Amino acid sequence: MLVWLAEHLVKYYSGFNVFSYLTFRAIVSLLTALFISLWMGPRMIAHLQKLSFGQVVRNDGPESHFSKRGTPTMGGIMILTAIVISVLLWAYPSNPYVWCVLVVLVGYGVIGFVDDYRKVVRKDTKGLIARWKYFWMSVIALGVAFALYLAGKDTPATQLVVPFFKDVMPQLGLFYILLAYFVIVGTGNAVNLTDGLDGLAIMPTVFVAGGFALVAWATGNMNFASYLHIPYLRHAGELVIVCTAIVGAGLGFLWFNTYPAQVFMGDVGSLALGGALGIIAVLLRQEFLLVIMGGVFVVETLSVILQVGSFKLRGQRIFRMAPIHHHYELKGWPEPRVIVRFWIISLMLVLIGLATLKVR
Amino acid sequence: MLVWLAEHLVKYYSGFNVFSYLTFRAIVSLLTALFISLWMGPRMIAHLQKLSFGQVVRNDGPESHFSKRGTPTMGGIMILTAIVISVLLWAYPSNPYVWCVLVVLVGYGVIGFVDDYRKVVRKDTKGLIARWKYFWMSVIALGVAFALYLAGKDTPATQLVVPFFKDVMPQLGLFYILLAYFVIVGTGNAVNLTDGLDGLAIMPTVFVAGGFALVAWATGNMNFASYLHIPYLRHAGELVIVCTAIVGAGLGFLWFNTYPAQVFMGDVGSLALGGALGIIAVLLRQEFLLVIMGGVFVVETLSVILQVGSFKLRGQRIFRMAPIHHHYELKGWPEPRVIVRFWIISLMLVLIGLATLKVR
Amino acid sequence: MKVAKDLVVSLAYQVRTEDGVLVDESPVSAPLDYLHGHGSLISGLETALEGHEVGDKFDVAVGANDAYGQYDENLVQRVPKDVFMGVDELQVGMRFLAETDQGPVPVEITAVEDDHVVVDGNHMLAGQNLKFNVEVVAIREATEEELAH
Amino acid sequence: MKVAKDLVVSLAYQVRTEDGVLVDESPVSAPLDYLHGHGSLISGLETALEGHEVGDKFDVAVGANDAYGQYDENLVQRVPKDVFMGVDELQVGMRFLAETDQGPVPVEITAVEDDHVVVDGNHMLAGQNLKFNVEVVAIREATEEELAH
Amino acid sequence: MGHWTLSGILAFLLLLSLLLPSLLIMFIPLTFRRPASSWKARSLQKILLMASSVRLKPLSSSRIP
Amino acid sequence: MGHWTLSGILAFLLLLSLLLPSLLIMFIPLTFRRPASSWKARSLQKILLMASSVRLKPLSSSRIP
Repeated sequence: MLVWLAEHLVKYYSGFNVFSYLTFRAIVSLLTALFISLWMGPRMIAHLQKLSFGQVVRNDGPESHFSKRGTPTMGGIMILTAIVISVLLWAYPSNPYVWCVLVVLVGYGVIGFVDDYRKVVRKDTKGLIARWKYFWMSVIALGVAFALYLAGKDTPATQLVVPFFKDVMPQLGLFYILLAYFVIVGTGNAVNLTDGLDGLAIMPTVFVAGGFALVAWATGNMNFASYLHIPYLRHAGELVIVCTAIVGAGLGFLWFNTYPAQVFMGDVGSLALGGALGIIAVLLRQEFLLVIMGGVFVVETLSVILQVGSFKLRGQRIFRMAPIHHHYELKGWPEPRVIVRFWIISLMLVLIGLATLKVR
Repeated sequence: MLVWLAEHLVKYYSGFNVFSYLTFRAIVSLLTALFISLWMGPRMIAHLQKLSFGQVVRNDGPESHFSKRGTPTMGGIMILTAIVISVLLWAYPSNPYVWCVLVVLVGYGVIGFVDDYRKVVRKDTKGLIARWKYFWMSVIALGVAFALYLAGKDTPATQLVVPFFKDVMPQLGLFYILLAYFVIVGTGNAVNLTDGLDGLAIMPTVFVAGGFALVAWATGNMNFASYLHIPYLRHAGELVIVCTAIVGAGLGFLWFNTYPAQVFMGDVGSLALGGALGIIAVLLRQEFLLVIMGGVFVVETLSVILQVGSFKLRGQRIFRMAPIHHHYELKGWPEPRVIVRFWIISLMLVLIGLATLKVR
Repeated sequence: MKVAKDLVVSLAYQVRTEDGVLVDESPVSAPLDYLHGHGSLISGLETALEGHEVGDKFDVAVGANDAYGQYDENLVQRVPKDVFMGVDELQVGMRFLAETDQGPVPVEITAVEDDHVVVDGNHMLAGQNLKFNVEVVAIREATEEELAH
Repeated sequence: MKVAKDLVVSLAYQVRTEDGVLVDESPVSAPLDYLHGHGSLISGLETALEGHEVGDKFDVAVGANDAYGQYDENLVQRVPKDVFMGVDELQVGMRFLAETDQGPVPVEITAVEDDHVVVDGNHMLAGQNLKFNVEVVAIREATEEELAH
Repeated sequence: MGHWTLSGILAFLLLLSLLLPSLLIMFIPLTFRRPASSWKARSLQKILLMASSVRLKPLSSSRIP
Repeated sequence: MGHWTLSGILAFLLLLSLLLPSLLIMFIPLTFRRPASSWKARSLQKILLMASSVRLKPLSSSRIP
């Protein structure tokens, strides 16, 4: 909304024309997301400690290092607020994709907040029953996918982009809804899965958001889209602001959510970011790039399901713990080591995904 | 080696013609540097254990967890060898700039190697005498600067790029040699100074290497250089390969140098990377981008200088420790917290420097 | 009268593994009490006791999956001497308590070294199928303090 | 044989402040025996002892930079009282030891509070220039006990 | 009905198979996904590692100058 | 000498001033730069901070069914 005010004031002062450039809007959105996240961090942590534990106990080691008791499990509200404010400020409110991603973010954040509030405030070990959580996630994903399909019927907005073959560009019908459901729900769950360690979830998310920002910039321009043989989507331009806001919020949260994390992020934050990445991939028609760049998340899910299948079929488990990062931790690897090694893997995956984008 | 070999082998198989493309060369440089670093890591670290301590040791249990004990120094030799191998394999050897970077990198690596050998093998705690160390640093830096000045003058090769003014590009004469000396030696010392924390130095170096890779790609193309209003340098194009190799080597070392580091960088690695960054910021005329993007190193050096100045002027000390990162560590911040927060700051500074390059 | 939730089962029992090793017995002359519907009783045994009458005699086979789960090596962890307190010598077989986030977990020494120790947290009843000869001596409602515990 | 590196020297030292206040001393009947030439003695004393002979005597004043260095405020830190388990009570002047990466270092209690104590790692000889009267009792070759200490 | 080719069908099937493990997490309950025994082992490891830190020791007054 | 511009001299001086602290460190001896007492203080602070009061207590009970 702030961009419209700058455009209105352009008539009175030519200096406000800077506020309309894409690069300026993106950089300022990143900066404001980071600053708002940092500003809300210390106040949110203290307030959440009172809600979570009543007493605002000093966060210090070694308890905050190994057991991590006294650190508010509930979190990511700062991430959600920062992203929403940055997008609503430095992104055009009339762009359908901005609201298309914001609605998914807010819905997933609300479901995660219900779950975390039930688990922590009410001390219910069950928390929010998984049935209702997944039902709401599925209905939201199906609604957004149906809206996009209605807005993309007989349009390149329903095509699938093969990462290595430009000639393979099939046009999906109602199966577009199935693909959107699959990608959104799977990414949300996978990001939820990788919450077991400090800062292990906010990255890959930062690098993934940066890569999708670059792709959206490529997708948002006819010349670049034709050069890279990527589908041209007019409304995808504003998604760059959303991705930069995601990067800023992720950096601001990693300022606090890193070993020894002061505040975690439960279903809130993690599910919101997963849904945001899924809807961004759906909008950009780059689900394959989500799978490649987001290799860590899919690997986490594959490890969990492989462990479950090993338990079901054979008497010997494959991994020591269902998530691969927990499996490494139980093997003796310290938490920061696994966290930043997964960060390295994520950065390599993002670079490889951009390379493949360039191959076609 | 490989680039010329593939260029000759094209006449037998046309598939090798892809190897000449810059993107493929950069990507394979990244991958090969990372793979070499990872492959040499575990075996190289074991060799240093025996050399530095006389016995191969491991935690072997809860004892010495998050402990720096039993971790060799002088780990930068792996960085040096990986970078050299990647550059020689995938960088056009005919490019003079690549050879200048290699020469300065190897010289600083040798200086650090002799210093660390004095410190460890001969138990000379003071290490190499500062006089001779800085004498060799100055000799190599001045030789490289003088060679560059003779090879280029009265042309954009010696012009200064003001970070925000395009018209103000003074043509430096012999002052170019002085500026190159200052920047190269300052970067080397600052990156050497950053070794206070194990994982602090390498990641900002990786981010700066990526930024300089982007700048070199912009600098190596006529159209991009004209669009960004930056000097055109024919040989600057190949610097993408060396920057990508630096990124790969840094990530590979951080795989093992992560807190708790299995091996310290030592003077080797750190000093060589500082020299490489300085020579890259000299060959590319964007020294201000080195100052801004490498703001962490500049801030650390300024903090040390301010600490000594305050300790001289008065009996008080501005900081708990002369380096700022140690100051925060003594304040109560755990080492990984400072590590990751400084990484966040470095990434933000790199993005800001790219923004300044854009807005000119 | 029959077993129901929140009622206390006074139990006389004999515990044998599939190998025939008698773990322990509670005779009718000295029964023992437990809640119903709270999982303190072995899960398989808790389901077996469901709805049985006072004085009923029955034999039930409880598998490893139905009692404490299967044995897992992840719960066997090395630990130095300094952790233990209040014991002169950490002789093998000694048992200690660790207050974990998931509640108390018994810790027993399986191997010992002069300055290092190896402990196992797995229950001795875990990882082996069990059979119980069981008689419900009496039934009563649980007290508020018992429900608190 | 003159005093040199790797030679054990029997020293009857006496330490005083610039004001003449006694800090520590040893008589000729019980001199300090340790290996010379490894920065073990205060560097000023080690440097001064070089070249002297059995039965030689001298006096020297040594600055802070050449003996235990200057005082450092970072070596004094707040610690909760709960850290010091195994002892009934704490009082100022009590001293403890810390096995520590890059060399163990001791600490002395400087303050006591309701739930916290303040301990300082600075040696009492640090931060002060000191005067050292010395008498050389005997000189001998290396011995392993001095290396063990 | 959509427009498909055998190669395109195979690619779509491969993509759906690769994304399937992420989606199948829905039907696995928390108890089976996160075994209680393994979680207890994790907690015990964390608490013992916290306990395994290098503790302090009392010291006497003897000193060497 | 070089063909300087009156305005660019200020920018060049600013660049030299910003680069000076890195170069000026070359004349600072390691004794003042990093006192050994500072290393010991760092290590003692790290050791003291991570001290844990958790202890494994003995027990004896007959609660097993």
